[PDB]
Amino acid sequence: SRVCQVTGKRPVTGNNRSHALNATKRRFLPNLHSHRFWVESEKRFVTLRVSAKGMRVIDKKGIDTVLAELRARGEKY
Amino acid sequence: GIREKIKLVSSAGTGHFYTTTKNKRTKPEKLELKKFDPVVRQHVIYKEAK
Amino acid sequence: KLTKRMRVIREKVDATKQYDINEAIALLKELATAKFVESVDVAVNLGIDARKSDQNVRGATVLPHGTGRSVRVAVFTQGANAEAAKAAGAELVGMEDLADQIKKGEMNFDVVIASPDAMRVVGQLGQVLGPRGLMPNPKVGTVTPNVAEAVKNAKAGQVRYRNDKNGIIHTTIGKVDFDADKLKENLEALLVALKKAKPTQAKGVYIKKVSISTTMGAGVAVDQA
Amino acid sequence: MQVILLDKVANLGSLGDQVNVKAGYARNFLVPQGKAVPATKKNIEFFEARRAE
RNA sequence: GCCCGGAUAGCUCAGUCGGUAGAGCAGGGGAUUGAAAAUCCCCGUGUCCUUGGUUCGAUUCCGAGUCCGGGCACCA
RNA sequence: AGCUUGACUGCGAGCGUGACGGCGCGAGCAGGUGCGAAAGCAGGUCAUAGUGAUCCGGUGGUUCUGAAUGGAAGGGCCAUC
RNA sequence: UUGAGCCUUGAUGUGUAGGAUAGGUGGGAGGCUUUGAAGUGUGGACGCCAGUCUGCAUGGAGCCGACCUUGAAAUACCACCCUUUAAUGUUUGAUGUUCUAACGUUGACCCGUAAUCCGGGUUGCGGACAGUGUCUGGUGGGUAGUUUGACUGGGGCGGUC
RNA sequence: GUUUAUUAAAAACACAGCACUGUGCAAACACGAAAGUGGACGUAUACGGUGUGACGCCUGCCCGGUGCCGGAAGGUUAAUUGAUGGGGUUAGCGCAAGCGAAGCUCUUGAUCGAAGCCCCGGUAAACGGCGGCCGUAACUAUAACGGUCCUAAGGUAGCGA
RNA sequence: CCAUAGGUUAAUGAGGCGAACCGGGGGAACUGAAACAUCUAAGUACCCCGAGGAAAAGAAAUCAACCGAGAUUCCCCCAG
Repeated sequence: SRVCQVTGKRPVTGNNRSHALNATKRRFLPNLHSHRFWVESEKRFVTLRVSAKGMRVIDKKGIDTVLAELRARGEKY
Repeated sequence: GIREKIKLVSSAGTGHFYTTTKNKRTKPEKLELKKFDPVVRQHVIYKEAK
Repeated sequence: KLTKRMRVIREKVDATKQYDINEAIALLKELATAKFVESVDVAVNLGIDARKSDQNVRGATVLPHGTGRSVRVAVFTQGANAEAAKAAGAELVGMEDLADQIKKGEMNFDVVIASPDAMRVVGQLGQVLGPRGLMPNPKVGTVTPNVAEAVKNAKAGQVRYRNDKNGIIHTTIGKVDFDADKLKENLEALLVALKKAKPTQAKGVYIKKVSISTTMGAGVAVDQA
Repeated sequence: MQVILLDKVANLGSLGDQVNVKAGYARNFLVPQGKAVPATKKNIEFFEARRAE
């Protein structure tokens, strides 16, 4: 499933509001990108499919801080 | 059509103005006539013409 | 292109700097190294369309300290207006019937003034005054019944300003010998004038760029405001 | 981001300084190898001690 | 509604950073051949769409307007 | 033809015609004007067709309202597109 | 490396009368040259090869202005700028190449594992492209929701409102 | 041969063949939000779409419109970027009319900006078109032929109630 | 190489069913507007996930207006 393994973001439903205001169900597929992150405390390329914003969150907190939140909620990497 | 629509504005400090029409074809000159004004309550000059 | 006498004063001015009316008057006095009392000039790029009658900046202004130069005035009146023109201070006062004589050899003046009831005689053959900015016109303030006053203001230091068909305007505002403060009052006297002569349809910044300069000198950016 | 450098590196060499580098050059080659480190305020003071001491 | 371009002789059109506005088609005639063909040349019936501004001078350059051509904009 | 702007503004007893909406006529009254010496006349044109409801907006005027207060935005009213 | 704006710096303008390849408005009867000028002799260069500018240098101590003309007068000098054009720089963008550390790999190899999947690792080849997400313009009966009036000697056509 | 099982078995459809065109592999295309799979465990003598329909003689004229395949000076142009101008609020200054810094906010919308469209050059075994009015060949008639109608060109062969 | 992936064994728990109510992710049409697309139908029908005995919500960056009230939920007014 196209769901960020960090921010938890996932495809949200919406509507294609055209000029004439014609409702049309759609979706906002998150900008996920399988990136290979390296951990100095494990010496491994932990690949995680996260969105664009999901990566920045890993920059501030830290790849180690993010993974710590994964193993906490059952997330396996 | 053709005969455009104008509006004579009060030459006074008032914002009042009368509406009418004219012949821009052979009457391009600026129209001007003295009419009554409900604001100042006095016949003031009315110019402005398309 | 330029000479040392000119390259020396160029280093006294910052091309990329907008001096103030108070800092320009003092610096200008140092931009006149010529062997004669140079005159102060101020040009500005009016943000108007010179090719539109409803957007022409023309008129006259009286300097608070004159121009610092003699202005031989020549007025052409008729009737009693002849005496009022002479006793006014006019250098030369010729009648309407003797307007041709002036064209012969008696043509020595800086400005010409006339009366409305005498514009039909001077109007013609004005091919010698028109191209020389000496052709009297009710706009430049050189054509009015009170010629006695008009001439007095001119002799006092009144200068006329008219934007060219390009969008630029330049007029004298005195000499360089004048004190700093003195020049300031004169410069501002003109700046406030153009703003008063600004056309109603004029869009955008009326004052795009102002700069002062002498006879044998460079220009200096100055904030009109 | 800012981040501090550990190695020498090219146009930013100093063996220790804060330079505004794009998040692309840092989180991809600099840090993910051993030439830079995110200025989480906890490191700027850490390496700061190395300077004096 | 905004913007660019076009409107030139009777017709189809070329043209200029501001000034005697030309060509082709058609018609009359001429030249040339011994002659009929062809070919070439001469001859023009214009407020350069309309109203202003600058200029000694506007088909030109600028502003407004009309018709027309192209695109976009166009929720009482 | 001369002089000019009544093609003016606030009302209008009463009356005509329509299911209604709406439309039409109206002497006269108050204020302010034009013409004539004056008496008077003028609320467009001899009269009858020359037309576009509402909603949604723009512009000018009016402190009427102003979601805590003082303003403003917006809205309402009059004129108008 | 370069297309365009911007700012200084230098060029730059062949209606006609005419000493002559006059930009328009202004200041302006003198600045300029011994901080070494005209006038000759070359290079570079613009270009309607008409003519002119300039570094160097020879030389060495002048060159000018209403001039009588021109609608409009100075390479006599100096400003605010335009037309045209060139070179630094500045600013906003564009183009292509190189590199590798993301990313792609339905190349090879190893292990999980006597397994054509998959995952990890190694290596090679590409490479910040490709691809994808969001926004946006165009395209779009492939597809979907509907409209396509009423009077009317039945309706349609015509005509009408 | 196939087809409307159950009123049409036919000139319809299919057909080998031929032609145009797309496709360089992770192919085009198709089924799917994705993964994946089919196409093909194939590689241009392949495959998909379209058209025609053994064979024999042959397959003309026309590129304006509508499409497709390219190029391109200039013009217009989205998102985004947010230059100026105007307005609201208010410290202060005004004895009052009024104006009004900084900040904040509302509004107005230069500049940056690729395709696309137009324009230009081709393509008709692409969708289609291949007609009107006159003058003429010295018996009639007709028209080899010559203009025009500006819509692109205006019927070759053969055949023909 | 270390370290992991992986493999084996053991303990515990989970899986399913179920009338309604509840929270959340999905989310029409018919119909009405006497047509019809904005709108309405409706966040209803239905599909799917999870939990309890209630669920959900819940202890103010809420209202009020210069006087105060003081979590949430439910009912009656406010008010068609």
